[PDB]
Amino acid sequence: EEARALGRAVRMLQRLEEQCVDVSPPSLRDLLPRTAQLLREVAHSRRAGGPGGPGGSGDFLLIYLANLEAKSRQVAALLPPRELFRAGSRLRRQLAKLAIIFSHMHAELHALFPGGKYCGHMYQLTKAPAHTFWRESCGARCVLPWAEFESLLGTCHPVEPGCTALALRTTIDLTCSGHVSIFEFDVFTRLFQPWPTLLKNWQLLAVNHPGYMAFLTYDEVQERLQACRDKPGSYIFRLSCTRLGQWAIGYVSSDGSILQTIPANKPLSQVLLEGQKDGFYLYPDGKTHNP
Amino acid sequence: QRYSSDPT
Ligand SMILES: [Ca+2]
Repeated sequence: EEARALGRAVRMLQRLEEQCVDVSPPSLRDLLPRTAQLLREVAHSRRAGGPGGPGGSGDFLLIYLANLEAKSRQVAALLPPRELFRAGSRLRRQLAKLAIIFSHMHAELHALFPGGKYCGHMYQLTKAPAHTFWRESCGARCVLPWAEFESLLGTCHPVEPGCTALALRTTIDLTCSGHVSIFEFDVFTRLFQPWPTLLKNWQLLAVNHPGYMAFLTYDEVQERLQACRDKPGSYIFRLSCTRLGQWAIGYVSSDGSILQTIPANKPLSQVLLEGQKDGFYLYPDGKTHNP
Repeated sequence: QRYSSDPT
């Protein structure tokens, strides 16, 4: 049932781990066995729950496992039986993007079933109003399909249907599963604080801001900023993979070095203004027009 | 070294 699902997903990540035996986060060779190990722990703890019904622990696992399988098939399809170094290598980018997604699915699973043991009914968000929004709208649930989440979020922060809502969905759905967990919502509301202007912060900082990069790794940021070494004060920003919920700002320093920093942890709008004023964050993605 | 000090 659930146990059969969990056995299948374990063996599937072991296959991928063996197919990856040919580093620096996010690393598939690290994430796959850690995710497998956590799933072994989930399997044993459920053979013993939180409140059942829609969006409880069982629902989360069903959705999570069906997504993990889809993503594992994508990875499997890029790997030979037992070139990454060509410029513009499609294989390198697809693997990098998939490693990002496994990094997020590993973090989400660890947040909600640490040691195998479900805590989605007790989970507390980092920002208080976001916490209160979730629990007053979704109760003890830990996950929602996008459409229901969109509808619920709209009681407070409505998003224009169509292109904008899909852009929002892409930003929030870190695991690319079509569902929003309490964890994902935690991550989003930390990144785009403060709460009273949530979606306007998002519009300004992500949709309309040339410095915003989605689904880039640390090494992809170092590589992109190569183009800007002669432009001190060029910068971009993206979600940290190792510190989920925090921004990683990549910038070109005074000496043409490419540095990356985590500004723990005020609204990004304030970090940006303060860098602008001081002369560190002047040219988003190397371009003239700082928003 | 990976992530460096916030240059504020
Ligand atoms: Ca998701």
